[PDB]
Amino acid sequence: FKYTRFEKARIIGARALQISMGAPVLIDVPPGITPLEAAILEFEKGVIPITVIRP
Amino acid sequence: PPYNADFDGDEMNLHVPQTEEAQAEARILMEVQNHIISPRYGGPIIGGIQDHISGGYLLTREGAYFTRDEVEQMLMFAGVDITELPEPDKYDENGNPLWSGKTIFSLLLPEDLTVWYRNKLCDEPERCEALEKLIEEKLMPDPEEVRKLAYD
Amino acid sequence: MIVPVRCFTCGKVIGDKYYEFKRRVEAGEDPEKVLDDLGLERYCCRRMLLSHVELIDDIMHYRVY
Amino acid sequence: MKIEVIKKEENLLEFYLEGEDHTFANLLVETLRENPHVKFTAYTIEHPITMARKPRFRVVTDGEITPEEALEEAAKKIFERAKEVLEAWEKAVK
Amino acid sequence: DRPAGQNFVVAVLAYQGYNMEDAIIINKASIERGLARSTFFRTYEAEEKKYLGGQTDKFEIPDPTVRGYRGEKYYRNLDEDGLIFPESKVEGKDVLVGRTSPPRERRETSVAVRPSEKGVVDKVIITETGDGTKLVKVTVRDLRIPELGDKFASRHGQKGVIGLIVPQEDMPWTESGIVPDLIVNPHGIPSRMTVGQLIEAIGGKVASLKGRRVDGTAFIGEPEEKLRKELEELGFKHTGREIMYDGITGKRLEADIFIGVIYYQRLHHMVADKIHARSR
Amino acid sequence: VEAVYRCFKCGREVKLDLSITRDLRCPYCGSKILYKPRPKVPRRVKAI
Amino acid sequence: GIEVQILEKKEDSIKFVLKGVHVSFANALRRTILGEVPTFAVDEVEFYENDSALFDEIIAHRLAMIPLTTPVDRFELDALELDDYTVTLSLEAEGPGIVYSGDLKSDDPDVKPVNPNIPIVKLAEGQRLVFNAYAKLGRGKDHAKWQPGFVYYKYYTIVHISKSIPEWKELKKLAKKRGLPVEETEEEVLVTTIKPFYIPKDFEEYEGKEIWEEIVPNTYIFTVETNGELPVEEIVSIALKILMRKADRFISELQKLT
Ligand SMILES: [Mg+2]
Ligand SMILES: [Zn+2]
Ligand SMILES: [Zn+2]
Repeated sequence: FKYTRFEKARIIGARALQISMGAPVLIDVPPGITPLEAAILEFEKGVIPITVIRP
Repeated sequence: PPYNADFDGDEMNLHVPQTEEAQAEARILMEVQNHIISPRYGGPIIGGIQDHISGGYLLTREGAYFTRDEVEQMLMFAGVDITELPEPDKYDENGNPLWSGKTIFSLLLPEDLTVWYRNKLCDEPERCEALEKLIEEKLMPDPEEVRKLAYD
Repeated sequence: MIVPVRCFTCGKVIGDKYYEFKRRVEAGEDPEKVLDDLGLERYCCRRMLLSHVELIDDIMHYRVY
Repeated sequence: MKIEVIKKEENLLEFYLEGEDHTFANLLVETLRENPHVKFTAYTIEHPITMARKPRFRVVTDGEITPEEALEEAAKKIFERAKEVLEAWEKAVK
Repeated sequence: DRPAGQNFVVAVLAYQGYNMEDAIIINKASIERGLARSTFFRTYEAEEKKYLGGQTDKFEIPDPTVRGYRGEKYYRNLDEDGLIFPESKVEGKDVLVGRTSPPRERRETSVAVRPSEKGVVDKVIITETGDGTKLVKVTVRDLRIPELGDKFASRHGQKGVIGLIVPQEDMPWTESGIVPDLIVNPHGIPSRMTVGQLIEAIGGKVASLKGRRVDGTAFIGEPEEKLRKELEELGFKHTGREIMYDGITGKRLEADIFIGVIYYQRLHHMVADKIHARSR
Repeated sequence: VEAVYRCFKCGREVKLDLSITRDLRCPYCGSKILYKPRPKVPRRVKAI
Repeated sequence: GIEVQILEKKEDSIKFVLKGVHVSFANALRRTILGEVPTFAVDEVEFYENDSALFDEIIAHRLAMIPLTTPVDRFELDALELDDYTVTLSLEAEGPGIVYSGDLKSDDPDVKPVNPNIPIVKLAEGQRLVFNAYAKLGRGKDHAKWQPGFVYYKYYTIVHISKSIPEWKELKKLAKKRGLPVEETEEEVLVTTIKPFYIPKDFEEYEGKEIWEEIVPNTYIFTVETNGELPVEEIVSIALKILMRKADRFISELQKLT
């Protein structure tokens, strides 16, 4: 299994939206960063709750 | 090159995505890094244009040497992370050390890259034939032998 | 429109030498000798005196209050 | 003039020098380069517009002397050279 | 009698890569001393138009009660009669003529400067139209020192915007003491084949040194070999190249750099008129 | 309120009020165009 | 050792030879002279009436470009923080004629325009021009109006012309015509390039092999010109004082860091 770049983009978008809305961050982040790089770091660490469903 | 733009009055537009989904899409799907290789012919489309080629030739030209001051200054200007100069190649008449351009350029390449090809300056095919003969014969000739057979 | 005070390139003051140069050249002297006498060796300064136009007289006649 | 340190490892010092430009930076690095105990030293200006007056330095020694000692010695040598030139000029003009 | 442009001391040389792809590098001190400086005018027209039934608009400072009345700040430069004082500093969206029209209470119809413009009021005239209605015109002048993005072009179809304004002490100088006012990229010559530009550079150098202008009248002009010979006789290299020293390092450049005087004209495609951004 | 104006052609001094004047005219030469003179107040200009 | 030799000295420019110092030091001295030495210059103008054909900004710029005398003893010109002393210059003229720089009246007698013959603007019949101009110290790096003068240098080189070249007498006569010092040995003639010496076309083929240039290490020929704002010998002294003060300030800051 390998994430296509479209799947990765959608996962990052959804995670960033959830973080902005008020969801807790699963990892510690440096202060003064926007939700987007927070989600990017979350993905880079490999800690992602969202999963994709393929036909 | 990809934009096909020249600085003679050309104008450009920028749009700022607002929502988080759009920002993530732009960051992951549309960044300049991912579009180095052109979808059209499968080769690069981002690279040097005018000075990045001529200056590179000047730097790597046969018989071009640089003093210590120039070496340190150009390395710092390029942003290359270095903290000790390599061993000098050839000494100036009055005793100052010198560095050939080839080593300075080699300071940028990765540690295990290996490739060989013929460029556009090949005008004496016999020398290229000799070098290809040696390389094909061994696949890793001692760098001393290559130096005598060097050809730009 | 009036003569520049300083040379654009090197900043030497040449504003006061224009009328002298014009009057001397009109008298028939060699322009090169006149410029050398005035003390302008770099051609950056000589260009300012040689290529100047005095349009202030032409545009002075229309007043706006 | 105010030194802002970026990174301070062993035998290495990388810092900004706010309030200066090429005039003093080039003189300082060229004075440093003749010290036999300095392995590598250079300066650069990262951007000609935004960082026009904020040069960036990098000084590396061989461990015999700390980089601060090298910088102080270079500045002292600059001072001595300038004073000597001033005295010679004052003598020669009269 | 009505020239347009100035003579620049131009050196063909690559510099910091800030003049690649038709961009040019201009000297800061030359700009400060008056090179390429210009002024921009604009005229606004306001008419006291009479309507049917005798109702007419009127030139006066609008009361805060009228419809569409902008903030009091924008009327600070208005005289009582609704006409702005000449030589008064003005900025964007400031009104010039205070006019109120009958409703279709009274509504504001004042004339104000464009949102993305600024300057100083230069001339205000009052007069009557062809049917007896009052008419005023206001002229606003703006000082426009060259800045990044302004377009420059020579006479040989070589255009470009300035990419960097470099301080004088960083400009390379010549053994004869010449500091170029403009640096162009050598890569622009071979692909365009404008030899006339190089010949004009040599001719400008010769004319400046010799003290008289050089004729360039097409086919019967002065041959270039004569110009090269004259330049050689005057104490310069016959190729137009000179030894220059680097501004930053202070050392001597390895190559001999072509340098001369070239006529340059500043076009009106200036960045202060192109830039605009939309928020909502 | 009464204001000060200058003639376009003869450059003389002409005084009149627009809100009342039904016919703009320079009484000295008949010109139909008038200037608004510079106010006599100091203004600061930066020499840069 | 460091030593300075004077070549020539006019009333507004001086040419000397600096020896025994590195290229970086010479470049630093040139840059400090060009854009660190302070002078007086017009900064802000307060017009009262301007009926001339020129706009207010043009007249203000022309006033700014006018050189001004700068006292040496009263002010600490070598300091790194110039004081805010202000000099007011006024002018009131009208009628036909040309307004010259000599008509400016300065409240401070020590500061006044150097050259009283610079034209400012031409006034027709009846036009009036009244203003007050304010002057203050500044540096050349902030605006070119504060530059004290012009300065450049070049390498001190000696050109060797072998006697084996036919028609070398022509080259010697050309060098003498240019004004460069020239001396003859038994096998070659030596030319000192006080000014640039460019070889003619027909002698180019002998370059490198028979005509070669020798560069004397650590020797530069300077050339400093002034517009009268400061004495031509005080500029170098002020620049050297500025360099010393900058070095001392850097020492103090570095000591503070440690
Ligand atoms: Mg284009
Ligand atoms: Zn000049
Ligand atoms: Zn009249």
